[PDB]
Amino acid sequence: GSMSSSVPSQKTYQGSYGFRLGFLHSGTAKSVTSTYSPALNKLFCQLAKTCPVQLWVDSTPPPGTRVRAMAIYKQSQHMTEVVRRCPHHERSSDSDGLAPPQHLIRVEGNLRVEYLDDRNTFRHSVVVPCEPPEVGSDSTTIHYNYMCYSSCMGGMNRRPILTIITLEDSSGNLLGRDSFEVRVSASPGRDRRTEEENL
Ligand SMILES: *C[C@@H](C)C(=O)n1cc(C=O)c2c(-c3ccc(N4CCN(C)CC4)cc3)cccc21
Ligand SMILES: [Mg+2]
Ligand SMILES: [Mg+2]
Ligand SMILES: [Zn+2]
Repeated sequence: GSMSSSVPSQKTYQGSYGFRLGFLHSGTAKSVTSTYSPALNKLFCQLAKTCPVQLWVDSTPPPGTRVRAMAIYKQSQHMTEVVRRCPHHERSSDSDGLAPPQHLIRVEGNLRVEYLDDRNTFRHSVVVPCEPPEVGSDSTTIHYNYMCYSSCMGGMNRRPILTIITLEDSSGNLLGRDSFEVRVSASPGRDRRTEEENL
């Protein structure tokens, strides 16, 4: 589809503030809508359901810090192809009004969400202000939504993707980076259990 002339770095970088991702320990029951496999570093989730991702730091980042999410294809031969929604779902107009219909990754429950189509790389990303934990809480959670199945033909087309989360300062400079593989399917609990059986 759309071809980029670069590939974003995937290098894990904790940085000065000790940035890393956390996930709920949800298990693999049929009722789960998302579940994270530490052994695979892979999130399994359902189409358009909340995926809570925790942002952990050892120190408070400076004011105006933001958190960006971006998807890339995992396999080398696909990495320069921009990850985007399939034609069916793009023309489906199931947007909450804020998200571009071509974007795979949305953030829910945040009215300060900002979406970027990069003018040079053509990649899509979604960025929100990074907030410290709420009173009583230990971490900051962001609720992501994946708006296509991994099997959507004409979009991901059964190709595995990586989601890259970056902490950036107000000017856009990199403060930290982490990532995880994603599979979007109708049965994440079963898919995780099955893929873990095959290690
Ligand atoms: C923008 C976002 C990354 C942020 O500002 N942020 C995230 C977190 C935590 O996830 C933040 C804290 C924070 C960090 C750690 C703790 N705990 C207390 C006890 N636990 C077990 C270990 C450390 C609490 C709060 C603070 C400020 C920002 C922040
Ligand atoms: Mg990790
Ligand atoms: Mg090729
Ligand atoms: Zn789709």
